Amino acid sequence: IHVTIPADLWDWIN
Amino acid sequence: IHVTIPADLWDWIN
Amino acid sequence: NFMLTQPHSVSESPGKTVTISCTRSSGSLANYYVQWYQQRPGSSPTIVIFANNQRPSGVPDRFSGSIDSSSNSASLTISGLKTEDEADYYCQTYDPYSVVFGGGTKLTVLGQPKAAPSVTLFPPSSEELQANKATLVCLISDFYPGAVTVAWKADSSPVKAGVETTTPSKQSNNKYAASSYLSLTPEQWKSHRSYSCQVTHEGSTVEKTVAPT
Amino acid sequence: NFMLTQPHSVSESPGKTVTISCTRSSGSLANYYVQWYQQRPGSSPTIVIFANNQRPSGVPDRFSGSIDSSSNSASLTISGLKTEDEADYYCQTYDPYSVVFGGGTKLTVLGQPKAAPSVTLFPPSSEELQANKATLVCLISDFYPGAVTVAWKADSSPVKAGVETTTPSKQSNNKYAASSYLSLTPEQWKSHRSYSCQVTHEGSTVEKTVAPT
Amino acid sequence: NPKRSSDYYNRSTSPWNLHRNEDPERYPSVIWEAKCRHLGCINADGNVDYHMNSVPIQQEILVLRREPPNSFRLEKILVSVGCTCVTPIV
Amino acid sequence: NPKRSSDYYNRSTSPWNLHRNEDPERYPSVIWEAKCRHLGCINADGNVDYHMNSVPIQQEILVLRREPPNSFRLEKILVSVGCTCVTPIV
Amino acid sequence: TVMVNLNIHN
Amino acid sequence: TVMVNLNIHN
Amino acid sequence: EVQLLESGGGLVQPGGSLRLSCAASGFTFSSYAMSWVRQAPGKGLEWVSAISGSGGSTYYADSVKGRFTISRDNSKNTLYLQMNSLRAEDTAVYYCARDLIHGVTRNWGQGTLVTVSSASTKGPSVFPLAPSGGTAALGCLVKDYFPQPVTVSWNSGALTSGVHTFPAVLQSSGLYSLSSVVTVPSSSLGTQTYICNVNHKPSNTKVDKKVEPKS
Amino acid sequence: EVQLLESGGGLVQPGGSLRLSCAASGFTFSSYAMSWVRQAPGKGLEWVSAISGSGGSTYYADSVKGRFTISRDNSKNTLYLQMNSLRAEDTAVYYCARDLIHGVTRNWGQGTLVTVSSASTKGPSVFPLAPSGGTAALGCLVKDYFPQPVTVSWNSGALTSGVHTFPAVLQSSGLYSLSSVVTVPSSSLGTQTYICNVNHKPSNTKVDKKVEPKS
Repeated sequence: IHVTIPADLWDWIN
Repeated sequence: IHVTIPADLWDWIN
Repeated sequence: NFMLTQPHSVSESPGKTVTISCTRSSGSLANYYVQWYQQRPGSSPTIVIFANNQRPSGVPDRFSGSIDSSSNSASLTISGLKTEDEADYYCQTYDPYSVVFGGGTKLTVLGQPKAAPSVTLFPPSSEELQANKATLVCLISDFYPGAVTVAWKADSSPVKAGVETTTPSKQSNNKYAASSYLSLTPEQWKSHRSYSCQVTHEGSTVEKTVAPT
Repeated sequence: NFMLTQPHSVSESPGKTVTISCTRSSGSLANYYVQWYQQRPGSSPTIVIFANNQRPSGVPDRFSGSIDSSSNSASLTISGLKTEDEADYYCQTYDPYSVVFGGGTKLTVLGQPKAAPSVTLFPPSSEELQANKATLVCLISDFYPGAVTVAWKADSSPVKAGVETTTPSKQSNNKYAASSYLSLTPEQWKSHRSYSCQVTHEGSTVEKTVAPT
Repeated sequence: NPKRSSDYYNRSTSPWNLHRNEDPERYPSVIWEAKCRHLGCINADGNVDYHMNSVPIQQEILVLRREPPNSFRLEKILVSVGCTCVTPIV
Repeated sequence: NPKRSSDYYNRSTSPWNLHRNEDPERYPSVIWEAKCRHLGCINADGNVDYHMNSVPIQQEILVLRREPPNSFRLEKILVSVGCTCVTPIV
Repeated sequence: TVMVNLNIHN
Repeated sequence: TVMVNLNIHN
Repeated sequence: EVQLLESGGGLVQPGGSLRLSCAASGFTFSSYAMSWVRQAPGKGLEWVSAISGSGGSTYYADSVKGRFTISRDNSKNTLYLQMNSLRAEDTAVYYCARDLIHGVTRNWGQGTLVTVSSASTKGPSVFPLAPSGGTAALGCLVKDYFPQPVTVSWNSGALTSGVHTFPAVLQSSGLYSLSSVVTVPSSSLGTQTYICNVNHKPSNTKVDKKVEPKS
Repeated sequence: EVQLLESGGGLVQPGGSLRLSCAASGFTFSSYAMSWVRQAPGKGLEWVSAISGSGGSTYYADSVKGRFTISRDNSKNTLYLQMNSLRAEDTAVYYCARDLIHGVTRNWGQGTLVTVSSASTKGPSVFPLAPSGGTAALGCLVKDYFPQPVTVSWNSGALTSGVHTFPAVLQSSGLYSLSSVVTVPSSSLGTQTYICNVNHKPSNTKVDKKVEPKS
């Protein structure tokens, strides 16, 4: 499986 | 990691 | 909070035109929507007119709201009266924080004929007596208008102790009904030779008599 | 598409009041917002009035929009005229699918004094001649009003072949300017003893003369 | 479906219609987007008034998408929730 | 931020204010929710008119949440995008 | 990259 | 349960 | 068709607390302003409270401010009213209304009766009122109960022609008494049986009295 | 402060196509109706097209319907106009406007000139106009160019007092000619140098002519 998150959400997850 | 999807989205993924 | 003032009572013969006036004090009547409600005897209120002059489903062209700010008053009108329009009519409006109801107006339709009562009097049951109690039930019905007196008697002697009378109320047939209940001891009942229910209406009296067995 | 009709021209002396009338044909002027624009010589339009009568930033109480549907016409008014209000004024309105502009009205301020021209005439350059060409440039400036004739002469002989004149236009100082260009061959120029620029304004003529070196 | 939940669309001075933006390869698959009924607005008298415009109201929403079943993508989309009536005068 | 993108909030007959619903444990962390300025509406004359009400406009939106960093949850929330003006008469 | 266990909710 | 490879997008 | 069904009504002590509920149907409940209106027995209509469609706007009559609390569950299509510090003046029939905008009330409910008294519930004593030719008349005496209401039905609802349930009298004793009578053909006696079914939900009383001739 | 900057203007053949752009600033562009207005040289203002804030509503003057196409990029704060099948009647200055509602135009642009002609671009011939005591006068002749406009500046913008760039004449030849002159103190000659800087962007011409006395 492959998931594409926006640049925005990456900030949030980290 | 743990992910909680609504009952609704399960229909869609499958 | 401000207030709406509407007349206590309104009368007219049938097929005519009636105006029910609703006069709001502080605040401009032009700025807020006025509504009218009807309340039939025992029934719940019902919308008649809303947004100053709109009629819903089941409201004929006979009923019609209107307004006039140069006196600050909204007026519900009924063209072509029907005896079946007899009810309490309430106006109602608002402001940014409160909702206000009128005091109501009791409509009356003149020309309705006079009706003599339909007086029925039952004596105490066999269960009630076996329970060491006694009540003589006097059900007065179908009279016009709703203004009756009820006078109890033990043979000839009028009795004031025990009597409990209901005040008149309309019916399904616009006529009036009442009921007087006289409470006695089982001995009080069996010691007298008879009892009477004397209802006086429009200047005439009906008598209903009962005797222990 | 419907149309707005406004007068071609409007006049008045200063400090007075002017009304510019805008009359829309089909459609009710009451239903749609009217706007007014000013267009100074060479400049881009500018909002003056909008939503029938609102003035923005930099618009004094002197300018003021108004409307009247019982004739179907919106009117921009200027109380207390200033010479500096001289421009083209356009009204503009709309409908659900189109936007319409007036034909414009050219405002004029009477009482502005007469100005004699400031006629300057240059003879062909050394570069232009080395290029086997010749042009005598006549720049007429600072005149009032904008109605001048330009007459070229070669010693005495009037010349109609070559002359090209610009029609008057306002300035930064409300006065008018023009320019006539006469084209000659290098031989045409050097064969004559002199050339003249004769601008006739309000009944008087100014002459400017040039001779080959 | 607010066509079943909220009836404002029909009682607004800026009423709107609903449009089903259906798509099986994205979650939510079906979306109800609002298209304004008129340019003008419903005044007091109950006529369309061209001294104000009914305008849509956008909102950015997160959505999932899929390839066409081994890949998914979280993306932000702009959807029109309803209409409001704008005025030049304030 | 539409306070930076769309200025309808201020030009609506049903104008509204923005409220920052901030939360670090959910994505989007900050959300701009609309609270109506008045009960009534701005009429033609530019007065608040109580013959109609400014009402909010809800919309269900997907969001991610996290525990407090090993767990996440996709959930639907109801947010108020803006205000419209409702009328009794149609 | 991560090991993802996912559950439903109603 | 699944092996999840995730990427960003801008 | 728009329907508003109140429930919660009852007898409570003063200083008491009670929760009215109004289940709504026939409309998009989430997008409508709701109202609670009361009417004291023998008096007129009196606004009590209002709530916006969202539930973010809350309105209250001076008399109930700080004691009553309006709320809604747009998800369950039900409007609530939480009454605390109930005074005797709060005795009335509370109706539930749907409002187009705030103020413009469009539909009304059936109502629910709330009685605030220091007096306790008392169940009635039902008695047969033996028959009185043309048409004869028989009944049921519904003696000394509190609070109002009693529900006299005849032959479990089957009998409706000729029925006349008289309004209750409020005795000196502070208790109510009411009567129900049927005008039935004289031939019918001996044949068909008459069982009156009184119901005093406030005190859970259900009494089925078979009325028969006193020959 | 609200600013509207058009660009795209040029000389095109009839049947030609061209794209006007208007960069907007000073407002929430996404929430405003935009307009394109034109003005033919020597005529008045004439509405051309309109677009809603969303871009979902599109309006067009009868004359340009089916040929021009309005569009916007709310993301880039720019309004576009795609003109196809350009006729000579489409020669004008196109201005860009911000509208409060549809119709109520609030701000205007600087304008951009579009010339639809079968005639080709010709660059000017700039010549020095030698000085003419009090105040003497010198210039630059800007001969036989097409289309309009030319941009005469003096001493690279530094010189602005006394400058007077006369409006262009449109010759028989269908070409334009204009003049620019400065009223300078007589003492200044020999000392300070005068270089006129003509610019004919339509034909890329940039000419710096040093004007000097013909002693």
